[PDB]
Amino acid sequence: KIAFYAGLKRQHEGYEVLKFDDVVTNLGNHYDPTTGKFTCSIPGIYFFTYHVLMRGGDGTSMWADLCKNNQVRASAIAQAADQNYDYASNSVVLHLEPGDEVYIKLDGGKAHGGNNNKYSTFSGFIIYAD
Amino acid sequence: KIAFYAGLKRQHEGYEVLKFDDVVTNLGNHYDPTTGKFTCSIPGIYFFTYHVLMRGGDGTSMWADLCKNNQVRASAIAQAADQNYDYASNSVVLHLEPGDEVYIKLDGGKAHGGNNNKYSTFSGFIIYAD
Amino acid sequence: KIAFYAGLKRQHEGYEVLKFDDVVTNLGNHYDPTTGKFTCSIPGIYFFTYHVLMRGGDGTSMWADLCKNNQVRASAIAQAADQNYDYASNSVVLHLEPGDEVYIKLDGGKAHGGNNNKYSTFSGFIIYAD
Ligand SMILES: [Mg+2]
Ligand SMILES: [Mg+2]
Ligand SMILES: [Mg+2]
Ligand SMILES: [Mg+2]
Ligand SMILES: [Mg+2]
Ligand SMILES: [Mg+2]
Repeated sequence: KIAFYAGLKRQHEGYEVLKFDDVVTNLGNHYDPTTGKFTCSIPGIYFFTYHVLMRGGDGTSMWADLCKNNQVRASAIAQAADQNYDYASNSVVLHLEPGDEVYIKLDGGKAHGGNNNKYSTFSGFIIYAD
Repeated sequence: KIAFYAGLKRQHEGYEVLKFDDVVTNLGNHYDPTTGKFTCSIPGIYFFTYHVLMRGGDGTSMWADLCKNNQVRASAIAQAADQNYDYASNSVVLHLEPGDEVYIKLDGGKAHGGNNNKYSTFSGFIIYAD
Repeated sequence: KIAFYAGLKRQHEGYEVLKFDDVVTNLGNHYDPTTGKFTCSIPGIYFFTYHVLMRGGDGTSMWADLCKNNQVRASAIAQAADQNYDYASNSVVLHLEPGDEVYIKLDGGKAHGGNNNKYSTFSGFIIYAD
């Protein structure tokens, strides 16, 4: 039984791994909020999805990419006019081998997160085990 | 076999439970469009997701939160400039006990729904049964 | 084991089937990038989701609808002000019979896709087999 769901707590900005520190669900404890990464324990097929809230008045361009280790497997850009919020979101279905790390990276832009209201999220679960 | 998928039909606005009355899928009949709520029958792990379309020229701020009973478990805000649409969307993975209610609440803002075209949606399914 | 995940490569615009030609995952080879369609082989319950990136400065209105054969089962509209990107996204849970085709159609608007960076995506998997 492998499944997790976490949210973002503070304001996030610049190139970095988005660490979702508000962990709601984490069967098997495979998501590490100190790294922001999901580690594959069982070879198989996995679904992942993320929703990242962006602040307006921020230059204006926020990138949030789902990575499998060092490879971009999904991308999203958020960007809005006068003073406004928007979402950079995407979903994947990937095959993973034990040790593979899955996580969201922030490239530039202002990402909003709340103490415990989960406007920005990261979740996933295994669909098939090999 | 627990899974549902419903859409929104009319214009929705103000604080209220978003009742998705255009039900496409509803295995086990656990989603009630007269309440807009999904009721857990089987203890286990559940995935939920929602996409809510917002109208522009509307003041401009629409909140749509997924709730498990009286608790906010996911949030989204939509908001756009001159005359424009956008989405408040999010996804969760939650553990539920029999009786738990899962649903979307609208906080302020103009939510669009169509008679039978499903621009605004609510869906979910059980991943693991305890 | 039925699951797929594909992205969009070039710029897409006008009424047409969105062919996601950057296929990452495709168990059972049921997604055809030459048609852009997923063909049901096994009667059962299926989850689908799509994220379509739209360019700003484009008139400004992009529609992307998930279709089951010739029927609209989900809709999304993207639309943004000065020079800006946004997403038309939605998710479904549907019952399918062998032969049913599931795919995204583009109605008007500028859809962005990248050679191999997957800003615009299409994915899905079977939840229950009948
Ligand atoms: Mg990228
Ligand atoms: Mg809230
Ligand atoms: Mg926008
Ligand atoms: Mg948006
Ligand atoms: Mg979305
Ligand atoms: Mg339509």
